[PDB]
Amino acid sequence: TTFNYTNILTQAVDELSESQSYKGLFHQHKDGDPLPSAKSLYKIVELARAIIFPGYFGNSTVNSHTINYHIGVNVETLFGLLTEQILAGLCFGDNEPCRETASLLAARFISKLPELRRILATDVEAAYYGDPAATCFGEIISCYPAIRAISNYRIAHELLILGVPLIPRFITEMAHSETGIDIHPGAQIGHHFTIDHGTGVVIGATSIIGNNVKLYQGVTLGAKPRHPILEDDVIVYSNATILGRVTIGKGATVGGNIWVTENVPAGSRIVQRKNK
Amino acid sequence: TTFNYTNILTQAVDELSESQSYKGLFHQHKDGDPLPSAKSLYKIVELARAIIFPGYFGNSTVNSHTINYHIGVNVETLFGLLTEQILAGLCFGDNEPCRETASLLAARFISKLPELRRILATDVEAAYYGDPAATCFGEIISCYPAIRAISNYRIAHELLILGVPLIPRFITEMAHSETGIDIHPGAQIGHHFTIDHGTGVVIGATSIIGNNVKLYQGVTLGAKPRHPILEDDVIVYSNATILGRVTIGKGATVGGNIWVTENVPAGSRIVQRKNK
Amino acid sequence: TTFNYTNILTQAVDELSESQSYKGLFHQHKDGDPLPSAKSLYKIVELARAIIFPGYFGNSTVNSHTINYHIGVNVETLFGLLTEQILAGLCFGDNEPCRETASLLAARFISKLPELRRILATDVEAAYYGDPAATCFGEIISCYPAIRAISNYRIAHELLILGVPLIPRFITEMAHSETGIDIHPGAQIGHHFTIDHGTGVVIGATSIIGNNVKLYQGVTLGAKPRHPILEDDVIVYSNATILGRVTIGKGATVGGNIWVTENVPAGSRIVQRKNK
Amino acid sequence: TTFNYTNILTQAVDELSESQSYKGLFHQHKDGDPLPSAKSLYKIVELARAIIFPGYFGNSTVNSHTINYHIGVNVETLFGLLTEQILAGLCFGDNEPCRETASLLAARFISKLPELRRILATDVEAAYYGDPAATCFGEIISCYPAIRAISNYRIAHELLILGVPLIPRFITEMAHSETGIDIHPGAQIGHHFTIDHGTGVVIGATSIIGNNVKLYQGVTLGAKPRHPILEDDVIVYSNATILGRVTIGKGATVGGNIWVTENVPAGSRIVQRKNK
Amino acid sequence: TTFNYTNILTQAVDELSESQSYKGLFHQHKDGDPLPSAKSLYKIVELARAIIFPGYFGNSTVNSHTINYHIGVNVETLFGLLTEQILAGLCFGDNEPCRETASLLAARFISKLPELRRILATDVEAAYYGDPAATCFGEIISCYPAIRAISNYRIAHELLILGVPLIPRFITEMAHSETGIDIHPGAQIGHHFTIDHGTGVVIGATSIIGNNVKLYQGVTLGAKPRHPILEDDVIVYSNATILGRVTIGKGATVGGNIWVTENVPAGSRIVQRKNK
Amino acid sequence: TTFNYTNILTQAVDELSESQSYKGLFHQHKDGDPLPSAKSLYKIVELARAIIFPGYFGNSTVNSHTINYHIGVNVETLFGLLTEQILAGLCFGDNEPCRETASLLAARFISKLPELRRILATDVEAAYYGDPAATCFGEIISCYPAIRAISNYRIAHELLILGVPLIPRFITEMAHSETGIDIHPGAQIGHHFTIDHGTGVVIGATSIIGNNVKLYQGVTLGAKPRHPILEDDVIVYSNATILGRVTIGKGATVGGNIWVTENVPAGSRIVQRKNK
Repeated sequence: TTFNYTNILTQAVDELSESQSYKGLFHQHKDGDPLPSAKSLYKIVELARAIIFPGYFGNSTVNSHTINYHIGVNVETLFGLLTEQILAGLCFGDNEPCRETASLLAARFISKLPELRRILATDVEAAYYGDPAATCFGEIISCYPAIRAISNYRIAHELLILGVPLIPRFITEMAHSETGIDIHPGAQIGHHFTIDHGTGVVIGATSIIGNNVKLYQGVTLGAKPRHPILEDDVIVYSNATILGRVTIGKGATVGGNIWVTENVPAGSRIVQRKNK
Repeated sequence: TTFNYTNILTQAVDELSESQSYKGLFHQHKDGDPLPSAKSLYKIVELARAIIFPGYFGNSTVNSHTINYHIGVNVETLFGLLTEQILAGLCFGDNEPCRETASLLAARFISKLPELRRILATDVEAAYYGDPAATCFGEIISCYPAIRAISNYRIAHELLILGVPLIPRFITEMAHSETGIDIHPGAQIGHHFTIDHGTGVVIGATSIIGNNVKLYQGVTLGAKPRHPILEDDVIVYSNATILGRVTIGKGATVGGNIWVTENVPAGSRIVQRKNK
Repeated sequence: TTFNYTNILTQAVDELSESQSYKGLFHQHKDGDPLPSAKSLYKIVELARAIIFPGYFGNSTVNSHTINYHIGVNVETLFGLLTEQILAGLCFGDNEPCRETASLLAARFISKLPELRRILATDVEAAYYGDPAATCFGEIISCYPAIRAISNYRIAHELLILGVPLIPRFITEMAHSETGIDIHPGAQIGHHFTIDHGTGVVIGATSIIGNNVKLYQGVTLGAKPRHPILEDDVIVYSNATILGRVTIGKGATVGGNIWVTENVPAGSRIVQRKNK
Repeated sequence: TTFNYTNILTQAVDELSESQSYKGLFHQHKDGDPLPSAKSLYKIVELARAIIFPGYFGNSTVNSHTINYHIGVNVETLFGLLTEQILAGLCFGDNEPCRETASLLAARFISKLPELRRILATDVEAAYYGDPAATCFGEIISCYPAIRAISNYRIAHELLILGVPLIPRFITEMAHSETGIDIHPGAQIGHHFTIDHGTGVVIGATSIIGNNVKLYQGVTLGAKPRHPILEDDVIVYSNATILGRVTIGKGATVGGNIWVTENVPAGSRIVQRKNK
Repeated sequence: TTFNYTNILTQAVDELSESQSYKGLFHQHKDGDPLPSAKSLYKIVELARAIIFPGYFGNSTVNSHTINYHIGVNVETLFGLLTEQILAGLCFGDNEPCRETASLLAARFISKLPELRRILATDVEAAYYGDPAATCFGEIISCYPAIRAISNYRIAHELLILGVPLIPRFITEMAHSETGIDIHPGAQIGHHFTIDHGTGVVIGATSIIGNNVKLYQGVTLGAKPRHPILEDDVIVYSNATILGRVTIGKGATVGGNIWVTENVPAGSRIVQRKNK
Repeated sequence: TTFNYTNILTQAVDELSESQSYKGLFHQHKDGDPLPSAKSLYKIVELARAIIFPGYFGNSTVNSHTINYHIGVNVETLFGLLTEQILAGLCFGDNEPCRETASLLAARFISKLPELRRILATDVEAAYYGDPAATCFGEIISCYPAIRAISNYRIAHELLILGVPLIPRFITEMAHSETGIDIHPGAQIGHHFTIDHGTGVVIGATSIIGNNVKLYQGVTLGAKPRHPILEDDVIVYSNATILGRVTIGKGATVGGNIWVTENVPAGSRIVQRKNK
């Protein structure tokens, strides 16, 4: 039958089903190729967490007699899932991505989990030692948003290093959505890195962050190489913006709410002008 | 049986099940009326995305031979879902909202999808052309949070224009939660709009934004008409606050971390005072 | 069979399944003990909402004839779920946490829901009366992110007061993720509290906030007792940072984008220095 | 792109999307009308069970303090679901089925639950008292397939009596699938009815079964009024077939594996001829 | 820690994780190969139904304007799913099954759906015309178990014909479980086939059934070529067993509850000996 | 508001929420006790299958490198689930069932899985060797309904032997529903047992079945010790009923469709009288 909305719907469909111009500058994606799945990617990052921090994300109840069994099953599930997503990435943006290539890259990534665990361990320690409000390594790994963002970042960075396209950005934007912390997979970040609270933090594509660095909520390391360099032991407080070819010397402190466009000598402190 | 917690629970229930005062200034909602469903609304926005960007949210694998089939099925699912939610909105806040009224409004909205696609297309282009870190239209549509917030906004705005109450705000707050970007459905926003990173962005109810405007994370366009006006080609950097009857002239640049309460002449640049 | 990735995977598992050093400073968690479940905790907070605001989160359709039935069922579901999570908290960080202890604490919490409803009611009123963009108590409770964060906070605070470890922080970080609003469960907050927009708001562990206080997006109440004290009727605009032993006098107004490290007299106004 | 299977798929779709003859003797179903949902129907029968046998299907844990709350919530959920399905039935096969008609029928059905509980109670008693293998009323209600089939039947019969088309048969076939027991909704069955084991039992549309009757697996009451009549206290053993205008007198016993086409006097016994 | 059940569990695992003998006569299944998924197979059969009977299983609400869209989407989903399962079948029991082979077979099957629809249409007609209890083609397709079993059978038979191993039996056993009707995929069955009630029906691997044949519940066509042949217009009543090299002549009737091991002349009737 | 169905619903609830008589002969179930969960029980049986037949139900893809990992994880999941259900059984029908008792019984059951695997292995072999239609051990374990019923039975029997009440019957009725095969947990069944097709098979509580016995669909071993005894190498064809104190001698064959109430000498054959 024909209702008053019937022809409105059919006409809408006809218009939506064409667009010779809305073929956009969209290059051609081969039919049959799989597309990145946010769902699969979510599962991938969660398995990575469960493998890196066994028993915390790796099991609902504590059981020392099954830690290894779970690592074994989790690594296999991750391998299958990651192979497919890496294949989707290669296909997105001779070379007609065969699973063979994707499966080896996925295995290469997995071989990096022990190292990722070692690095993330220092990040958790830095988060604990410098946060009186933190009262356990377990509480930090279990619910602190910063560890999740940093974990996603290090996972994405490794994938980028291995040459997996698209997937790395997908993974960091995922953390961006869940934590409000936006770290570009290309950023370079040292050990014992910590982000306090973190909502609004933005770390640009070519940023270089040293060791034992701490950033607070709203801190931006951006531009407009062209991103800032923060040396070791640096602290940047709430909402400060650092942009361009700027180097924050080791041990320096950057007060909050300031637009920083000049180098900051090591061990110095820079704060906003007085208000009245 | 009676445990030590038994009477505590029953007494709690008795107290919670009364409140003659907690009938609040809550007007009376008719029994039988459906209430807005965040779940249905989520599905609605996702279908809208899949219809606006066919094959990106419209299918898990690439298949040019089924794009139209999916648009047809998706439009129908959206129509059914949207009719019910619009009905819930009308019922929330002679006129005893009949589905008949809601179904036509839902169809009217759908007839606007081709235009929404045209506008959003310019937003994606602006996001690509001004972001060296962006490397594909596909990557932008697929995982950039800004496009999701802007999409939700334009969808909500149209619904507001059509006179659908409550639902528009529901939709923007949804993006607010998922991206950290808060745009009031009543704001007016031009073509080629882009938000870089975006967490913390706040765009007030009566804001007017021109064409080719770019906002960074933490930027607020608020007050306390009474919201700012940004002319074409304006850029507002990280965490800047613009409030009141303020006009940012075309081509002007607003540095970050500044409280702007005065008009900004066209083509000029305003930055925070030096620090030391 | 042996593929090229086979031995890579097995070697990865072997390395991941040891770590005598990665036993970390992680104290020993007893085998058999349940661990906190973000999933159960999500259900817990949602039930709390449905009980505090009956019919809004308590039912998909309006029905005055079943409000009490739903409160009864919801209180029971909450009780079961909360008992288990409280038990997990006690076990995390003579005293070998018996469900008996956890069940009474869970019941004690539930007996506080009537009071929580009374307090939250004032928060909703404050959100309505001071937000021209707000047009109904129902719209506020239903989709405003601030009410969700404040609700989670008051729920977590009560749990903290009752002596439930870990779970309170879990609950606030949950709101942190969903709204971008980070309130430490230990903060003390008065009636008629409101947060406008809120993404990026950070309220430190020992902060004390009076009655009728309003905070905007990006506002930080932190440090580095050692957290700020805001007296009644205070307003802090966008992105302002207040840190240390600072007291904001009643009725005072703190402009946005400023680093505040000094006391602010009552009824006064402090704004950022002019820009040029 | 075009693969070897591409044109095969498109041609298949073209052929499947026509059929002027396969419009069959299928009468025309109005666009917009809802169709019966096996999913909703499953939920409906489960709620009916939970309401008829409170606490058995009505709650995962025993709690005398919430039985009534659950009955209240369950009745409401059932009402909503049943209204829609009854509407679908009326629409399937002036009279353009308005929910108004369906909602009252749904309420009428619900008003019959107390009586259904009374009748089913006698069926459970008969199942217990005549089954030495049965050791509790609770075990019978909880997992005996016969009670489920008989429950579905009595539910469907009442719906048939009220004039709800299609839905009754849907409900009995549901039990048919789950238990192997096929009872036509039109059959008439007395109190204290029991089916032992039951797989393969078939009870025809116009069958009339008295009180305290017991049937075993594979028993058929069919034909080809034209279905059998079983008086009180009758027992029919395994796989026996009773067809046509046949009356099994009260207290009679029908042995298994026999084709019965003649009346069976009351109190008599009929068995298969000897084998050798 | 070590509980009293700890070592019992570990010892159980050790014993279960070996078995050099329980490598059974199980041939070696290549690592990496996918195994048949009952879950995917369920989805496959449901999509086949929705495509064969458009709008009945193809949509929750009636909509003539979207029938074709749904057929298009459903055919694609089916194609993807069926390709994988066929690949699993080939792998189960030079020839190292490439998806290429499986995808073409899957497409070949799909090209048979129009014909399957034509045949099944006659089965539905036979079910209606010979069942006074049937009152609509729609009611039959929608909930009659026989149509589901017969549909699964014809689907499985075609797959068998195309040379797909394992999957066909999987599909018929699926119907066997859901309806109590067991038809071997190798059986040959003519048009206008109908099964009344059907629980307990068993149709052997090499059975040949003519046109317009009707079988009742519990009927077995088995053995121990070596299975029965039923010519056109044959009817076999409840629980009758036909085995071996037996031919039931056209138009013949086989009464219920009888062990038939001899040929049955055309147009004749054979019934169980009298009882007393 | 008050609709025409409003008071009908409230009155129904009032009537349903009382019943001093419908407290039935239902003994009192302690508040707080968990009730048997068909859902948990389903998971339990599926895990048991995956552990008994590793890689068949134990993983979606073939992987010899992870068989043991999966057995380890599966045994743990099963242990947790089974402990709770056994506790529910003990509570159903001094002795106030403590999890301590249930956990040891659950572990005791698990220690029996290696033996169950050994016995079931003979059942699979018997199903293969005597079924020309069977073409692989893998096909049998993967989709043959008989193996599922027999597996559930042996699992339930062991639980019965260990003294777990209620749960065993729950488990067999589960198989009864899924396969149409009803085996009482108390039956005693020898090795190399096979059921061909099986729908309608009924094996009574005190039945004793020897080794290498085969039963066909519809076969009943019942009564009304008091159940039949079948010695080794016995075969009972389709729909035959054996009841009472009857012994079927070894190597004997019982034809189908016959009511057997007398002993059957070893090696003999008994068939239905001729028909005409």
